[PDB]
Amino acid sequence: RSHSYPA
Amino acid sequence: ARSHSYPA
Amino acid sequence: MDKNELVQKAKLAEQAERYDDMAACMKSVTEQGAELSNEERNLLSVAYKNVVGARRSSWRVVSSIEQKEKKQQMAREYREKIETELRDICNDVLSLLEKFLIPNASQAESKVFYLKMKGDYYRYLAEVAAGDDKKGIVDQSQQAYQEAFEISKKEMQPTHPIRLGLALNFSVFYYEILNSPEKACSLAKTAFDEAIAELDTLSEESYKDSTLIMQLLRDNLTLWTSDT
Amino acid sequence: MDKNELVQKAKLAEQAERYDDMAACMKSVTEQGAELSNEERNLLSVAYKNVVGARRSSWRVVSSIEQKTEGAEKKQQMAREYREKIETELRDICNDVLSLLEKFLIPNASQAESKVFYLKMKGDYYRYLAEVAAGDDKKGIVDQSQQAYQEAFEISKKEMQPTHPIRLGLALNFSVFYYEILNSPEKACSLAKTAFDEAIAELDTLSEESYKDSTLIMQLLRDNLTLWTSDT
Repeated sequence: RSHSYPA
Repeated sequence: ARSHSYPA
Repeated sequence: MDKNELVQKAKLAEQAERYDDMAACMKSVTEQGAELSNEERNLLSVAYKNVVGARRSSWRVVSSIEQKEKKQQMAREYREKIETELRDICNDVLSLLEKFLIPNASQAESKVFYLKMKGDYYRYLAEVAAGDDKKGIVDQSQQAYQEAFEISKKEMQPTHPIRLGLALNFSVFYYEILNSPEKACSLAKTAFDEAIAELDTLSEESYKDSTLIMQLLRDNLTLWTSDT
Repeated sequence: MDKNELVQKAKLAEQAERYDDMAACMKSVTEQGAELSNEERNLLSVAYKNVVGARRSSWRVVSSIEQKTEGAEKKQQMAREYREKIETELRDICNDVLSLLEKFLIPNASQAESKVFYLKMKGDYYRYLAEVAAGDDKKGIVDQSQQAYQEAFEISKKEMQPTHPIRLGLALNFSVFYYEILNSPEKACSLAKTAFDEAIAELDTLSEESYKDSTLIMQLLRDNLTLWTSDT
């Protein structure tokens, strides 16, 4: 799974 | 620490 | 939905970590009034534990914030709101136990399981009971655990997971609610030692649960026999 | 009630991990109509990310089960219906925040930082709607996500330094948008790679306040590239 921000 | 119990 | 369908939905809810839904399904299974299977007992138990457990964890945090002049009332008000939610969940489970589960529990294993749960939910009430710490509701907790304990020693082997889980939580009750470290250690030690003398009598289906509770007894023993 | 009270209670809610209480508190604060302070916008953001995050996570678990119960009729239909119930909650949560953004947050922003923050947020919550949007994958909410992200992207590039955590964070999320929603890995990698390479060229500009945030996001960008370039 792709990381995004905030998590 | 917390005492353990079951189910947790 | 119908009963088998409510149980399937409860398992789905568990996997989705939607513990309110899980408890609502097991509650409706219970209110139908038929005795629960082993699987349906475990599901009811895991669902309410997670639901009540979130209030218990929150109450500790807010309780503590609050005890550590101007703001403070706020923390107190929030703690009371969380407390009411806690008490409502415990009364919900206690009522299910008293109206459907205990009265028609026809097997010893079920009666012990339900009396232990009654023990647990009175204990959760006692942790918050008026005085900020412990009222004469502790007696309801003790009574339920004591009857469960005597039935379990009479009808179950020492390695049965339900007899073990009950000794573990009864031990915790002696330590935390009755404030008796020696009675808690004595209860836990005797449970562990009797089980370890008969590992031989463990079945393939319960060996993992039995052995996991045995370590929990051992961790409490180390913890309550610790040094500052 | 008063705003210093509502905020106090949001922080208490946050400590108790009661994210719906925290959300309701910050929704009330934003409906008072005044620009949020930084602290307030950060609390609002944490609260909703947690509320919607619980649903996104449940939805993924139940969708996976639905897939894996192909050929197991009773199971797959129950999984289907449960997924649809969860979707409705998720869509309600997103519509809630998107209405907050349209009515208050975007119209009062007033500083480029805050404007970039809130357009990113509008892209994010439309990206969450896109994840479950009727067509079983994507739909015309895709354009709302993309256009909020693009306007954020142009402003951040003009008004902020490349190591700024809000600019880096938007690049990160916009690239996730290209990769997952638009199924366009090359464009996703190019955007992530440019943001990473431009921040790393200006390590100098890292500030004592933003050091930690910037550095974490720079690593997230690099991990997405590693993930999306998986081949060797």
